[PDB]
Amino acid sequence: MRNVMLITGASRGIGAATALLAAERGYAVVLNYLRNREAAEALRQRIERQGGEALAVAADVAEEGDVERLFASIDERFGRLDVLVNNAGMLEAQTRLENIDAARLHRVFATNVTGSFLCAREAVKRLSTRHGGRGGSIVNVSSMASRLGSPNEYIDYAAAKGAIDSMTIGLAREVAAEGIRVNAVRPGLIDTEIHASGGEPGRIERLKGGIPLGRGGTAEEVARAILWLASDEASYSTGTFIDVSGGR
Amino acid sequence: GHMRNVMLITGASRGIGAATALLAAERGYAVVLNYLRNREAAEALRQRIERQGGEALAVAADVAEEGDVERLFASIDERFGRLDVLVNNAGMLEAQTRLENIDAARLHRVFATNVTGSFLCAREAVKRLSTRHGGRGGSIVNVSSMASRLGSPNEYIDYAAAKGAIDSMTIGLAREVAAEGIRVNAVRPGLIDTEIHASGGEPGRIERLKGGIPLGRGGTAEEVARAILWLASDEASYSTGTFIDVSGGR
Ligand SMILES: NC(=O)c1ccc[n+]([C@@H]2O[C@H](COP(=O)([O-])OP(=O)(O)OC[C@H]3O[C@@H](n4cnc5c(N)ncnc54)[C@H](OP(=O)(O)O)[C@@H]3O)[C@@H](O)[C@H]2O)c1
Ligand SMILES: NC(=O)c1ccc[n+]([C@@H]2O[C@H](COP(=O)([O-])OP(=O)(O)OC[C@H]3O[C@@H](n4cnc5c(N)ncnc54)[C@H](OP(=O)(O)O)[C@@H]3O)[C@@H](O)[C@H]2O)c1
Repeated sequence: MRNVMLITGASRGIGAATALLAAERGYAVVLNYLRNREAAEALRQRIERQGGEALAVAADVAEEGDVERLFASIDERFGRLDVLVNNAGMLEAQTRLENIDAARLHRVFATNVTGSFLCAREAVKRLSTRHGGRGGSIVNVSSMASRLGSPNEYIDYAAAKGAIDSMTIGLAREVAAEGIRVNAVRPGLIDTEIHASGGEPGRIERLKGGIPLGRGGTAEEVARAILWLASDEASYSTGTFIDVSGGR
Repeated sequence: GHMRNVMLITGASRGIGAATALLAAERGYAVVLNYLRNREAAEALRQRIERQGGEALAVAADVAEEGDVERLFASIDERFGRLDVLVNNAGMLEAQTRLENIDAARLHRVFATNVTGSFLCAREAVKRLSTRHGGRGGSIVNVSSMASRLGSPNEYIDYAAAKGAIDSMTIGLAREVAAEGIRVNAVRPGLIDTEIHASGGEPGRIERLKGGIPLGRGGTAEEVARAILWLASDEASYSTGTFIDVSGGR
């Protein structure tokens, strides 16, 4: 009876905040993770102990076979799907483009772009009115990097997010007639572990004087925008974006 | 001075790239004609250019392959000893389809040519053009597509996404290399009369869609070439990180 939401990369950061908020709003939640099983299981436990429904599933979204298995686990546990949040994403050490090699480009596009395509594909196969579904929504997680370009940091990642923006528009226009809305959020500088993963734990503090609102954002702020776009309150919005960037 | 500037055109053997190479060869450039599957077309173009009084070098390289890209630029170093402009024109798409039928293998191929190839060539160009590395500066022109804005629904959202990646790389690289003398811009062609539409499964695509183009016709490869050359030229000396749509209003 609950609507079912898959959040890719739900073990930490924005995905974890989105999973907890979705459970508070009455969704059954699928928490996908890769390298942080214990973090995902702790979130599952928090949701279940409070009377909610949650399923934690390891899957590398870059890997077609893992994505197939992830969605098969959803089919088995819940037998339906209503929302996909394409949140899993990653970046590598800050760099100039002249030091980005093909292996890095493959890894960065594989997680951020291919993974979002593959999960969107399997979600369409469950949500679409062509295929036994009731319709639903997809929310992609982009980045202000798509607009700003991440110079001297990670133009590869900025390009991956530009790809997400175009996929959001194309897929929205492609599956509108099948009951599926597709939108994206573009977070700005949000306090998660991702900045440290690029080599700069203090990135927000360095940049905050230039953010119009004068502070970094929170994972919970992003989660609220994701949930709004996934909800029926956004019933006439498809192919659009909510920037969650404090004016950046 | 008496020496021509040097322009690499990726995917110069056919279509937009071939028109760009022919025009550039008459605009003060010795041209490097990169090809992959169409050596004979590239060699004929080289001969046409050398008979119009120009200079041209044809070089096989798959831009998706880092080793081929390294060798491509080494060939330029050996022949000309200099580089001034990169046109990241090589691109491709696969059969018209819906996203639910696009697999990982297709995504990898499409991103490899369109995105990775443009990154890898831009990287080799920066190493040579940058004033930090002893260069004189120069420019890079990426070839995007109106697909980045329209999304190519029901045709090739994968390719649209690849071109969205190019748009963001254009902006980011422009900002990253502005202070070392390199400008970076892009063209977004709309419906241009080349073989690419047939390669997607629809030779008649322009005829199907032209009634909806404001200008009422497809564009030509020569039209795109002129915009590329403008952005590469010194007339665009205060433009970096920008786009020109060549789409007839689409
Ligand atoms: N924080 C920001 O400032 C910011 C700004 C704009 C956009 N974003 C975007 O926000 C999204 C969430 O990132 P975050 O900031 O929350 O970062 P984070 O703290 O690094 O969390 C990343 C999450 O993605 C998962 N993940 C990474 N690669 C994966 C893969 N191949 N398969 C499955 N899961 C994978 C991780 O799972 P495991 O840990 O279990 O491996 C983790 O749950 C990403 O798309 C990111 O690009 C973040
Ligand atoms: N025509 C349009 O309507 C249109 C619209 C928007 C954007 N574009 C873009 O314009 C650019 C040129 O397209 P086009 O219409 O002229 O296409 P085209 O007629 O199909 O020609 C493609 C060219 O790219 C080369 N190429 C393809 N893959 C390559 C690779 N891996 N390495 C090196 N060269 C490669 C081909 O060389 P070989 O034949 O020697 O393999 C050929 O010269 C592409 O980036 C395309 O995305 C075209």
